[PDB]
Amino acid sequence: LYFQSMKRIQIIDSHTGGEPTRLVVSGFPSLGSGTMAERRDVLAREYDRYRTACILEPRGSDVLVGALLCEPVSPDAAAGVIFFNNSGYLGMCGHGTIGVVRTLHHMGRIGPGVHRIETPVGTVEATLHDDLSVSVRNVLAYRHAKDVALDVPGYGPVRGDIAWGGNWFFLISDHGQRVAGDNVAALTAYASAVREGLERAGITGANGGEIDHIELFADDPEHDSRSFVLCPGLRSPCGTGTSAKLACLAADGKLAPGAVWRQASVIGSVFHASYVQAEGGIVPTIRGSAHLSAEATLLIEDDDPFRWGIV
Amino acid sequence: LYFQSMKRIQIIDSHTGGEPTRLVVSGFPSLGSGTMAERRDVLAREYDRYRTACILEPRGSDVLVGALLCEPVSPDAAAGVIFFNNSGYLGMCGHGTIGVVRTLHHMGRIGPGVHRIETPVGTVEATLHDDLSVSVRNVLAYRHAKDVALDVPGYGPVRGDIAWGGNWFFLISDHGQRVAGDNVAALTAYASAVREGLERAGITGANGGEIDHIELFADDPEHDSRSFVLCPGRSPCGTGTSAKLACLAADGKLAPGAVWRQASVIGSVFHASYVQAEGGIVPTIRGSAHLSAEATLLIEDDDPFRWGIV
Ligand SMILES: O=C([O-])c1ccc[nH]1
Ligand SMILES: O=C([O-])c1ccc[nH]1
Repeated sequence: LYFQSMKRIQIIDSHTGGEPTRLVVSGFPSLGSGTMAERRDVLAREYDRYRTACILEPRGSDVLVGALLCEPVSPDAAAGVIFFNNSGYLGMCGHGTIGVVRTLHHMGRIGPGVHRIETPVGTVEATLHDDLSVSVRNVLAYRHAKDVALDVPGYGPVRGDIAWGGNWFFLISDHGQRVAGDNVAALTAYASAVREGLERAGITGANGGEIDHIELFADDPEHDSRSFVLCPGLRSPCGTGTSAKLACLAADGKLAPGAVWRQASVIGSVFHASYVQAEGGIVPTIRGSAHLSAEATLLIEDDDPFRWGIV
Repeated sequence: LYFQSMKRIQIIDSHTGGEPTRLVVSGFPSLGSGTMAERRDVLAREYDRYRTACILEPRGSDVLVGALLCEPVSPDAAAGVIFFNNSGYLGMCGHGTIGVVRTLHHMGRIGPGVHRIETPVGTVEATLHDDLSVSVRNVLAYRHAKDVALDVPGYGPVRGDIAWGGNWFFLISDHGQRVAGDNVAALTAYASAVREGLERAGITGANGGEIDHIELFADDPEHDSRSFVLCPGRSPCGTGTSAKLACLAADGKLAPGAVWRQASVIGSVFHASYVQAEGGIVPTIRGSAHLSAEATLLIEDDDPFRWGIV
């Protein structure tokens, strides 16, 4: 009676280098048995309130990426997923997939090895390593423009690359900033000023793509690079910028196909990557670690005005 | 072996008018059997990492208030609670107590009625109503200053009251804004400019207290008032009912025991009364908390942010 006064959605939360992913294990309505793309179309049209319940406050946050677990079409896939966020439905998500694969191991569904995950944009290949880190083959990445110059209000001129790695990035090495975990405020201020400069100048990705991620790179004594990424807003989910960086290295002849590249973030998260050439860019494979944060049942009470999230 | 590679903390999340509260049911270390204040001291000194695990990202957020459930000292109390947030440990929390009491009902520990909750700053009285809303007796509230004149940058002059209701509020009726749910951007910009003007002018609460909550009021066809509160930042906020009551009382606009009804721009409704006390009023505020989640927080030995991202 009271029990029946609220819906239940079972979830498992993880984070990959501090970016959160929420895997919905059960509690969404049936979306039929077509491809992930077709199931996503049903979810988006018939049951979008379930996305908002899971992602929006008070149950989630604007930086949260969600993934709905689905039984895949092919029996040789470990799972099917549909990714979503506070704005809508996504295609592929790199750091999210690391979370998903780690979570599937936590649930006891898979052991170390190669696994295929169905998505609305195609089947993703991933390797679960013995240490439970995951190598994920991401979408096609490429550099749109090299050494694009602008004046950063309050700081001065800089050049950077415009690159696509599932998100539009402006990538800068010669920024004069100290890239370290104890300097995030100064870095954030710099990168925000950069994004504003791009706006003012009307600098975009291909087809007017909004460059909403800024990445600052620096030498590092232990890795090939130390980076800081500024995420959309001051809000939407954040990439780590590894794929975009690889596309620039590849285009400049600094890194061959197959060569291993190692990047660390200012908060200490480490990523190892390689790429293979493809038509119109590179296909990068990125290894990273996700950690578990919670198992939960979200509760959606009939009389809660924000039961489907606060909009 | 795998199971033992991580700590588990059982929590229940609720929200009262969109403001979230996290009740920690189990998984913190023992804090002894002293008073709530003595247990708080042990927690703050020995086990503060447990607070950060719960409140900080990735498991929590800056606006989250936490509450650790403890076995009370008095057998006349339903529970004991230690409130905390991202910056540290709190005393009493009105909207948080609404969540706690609703949550105790969800756990099957209490039925509708009057209950006492021990806190580090004293025993709070609350009524759980049949509809599962809760009336909480809050801390002493009072008005510090009446009709303070202020130049709002980019807007022009206003009068406001400075009042304490668990927090320092600047309360304004003559703001010239439309106080409605679909107009939060403009309301936010205006309230921000107000707070900035308070800073510039050196206007504070008693003992130089920082005025970090701005509340804009307006007439409402269904209620005594419609309000918009600008919260600090980011960190949690109250909804300014107690502070408003204190000004109403001081102006002879609302008698002790008379019922006042206030709606927020997002639609949350609070009913309230007060009784006179030494140095101000003791308000009792009724509101509704809804359940958000039941969860087991997981703290892996190898996760670098296992105790929160600091
Ligand atoms: O930086 C990236 O593109 C990435 C892929 C998976 C995790 N990060
Ligand atoms: O002062 C308030 O807004 C309040 C709400 C719930 C308890 N106190």
